[PDB]
Amino acid sequence: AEAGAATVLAEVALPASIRFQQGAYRIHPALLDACFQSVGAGVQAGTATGGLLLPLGVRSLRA
Amino acid sequence: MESRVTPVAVIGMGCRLPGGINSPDKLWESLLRGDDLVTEIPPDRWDADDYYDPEPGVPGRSV
Repeated sequence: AEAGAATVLAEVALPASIRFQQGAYRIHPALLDACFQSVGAGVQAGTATGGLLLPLGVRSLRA
Repeated sequence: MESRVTPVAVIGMGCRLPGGINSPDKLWESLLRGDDLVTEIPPDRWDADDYYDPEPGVPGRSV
């Protein structure tokens, strides 16, 4: 939304080489990780300017 | 002679075609009415949504 936007969205899809795998998961792990990668955009590109972040889990998950 | 091959006459035909067409007269009526016989893939055949993909050239999926 802006340079201080607290919400972002992305267009996400499996690659063609893997798209066929969608029939064996509730959520394809690659797609979910890509959704996680969307967080890398953050409020700013400088969010966590140094080092790498890794997820530690979520409070709740609703499929 | 004027035709090197002996001329051949069609004395009858039969046909079973989509859209309930099982007689040549039915085909003629459908053609005059400008009707279409293409439909979505019936589910009992297979899951069309399972294999459908609008992206060209995606392996394992149809367009």
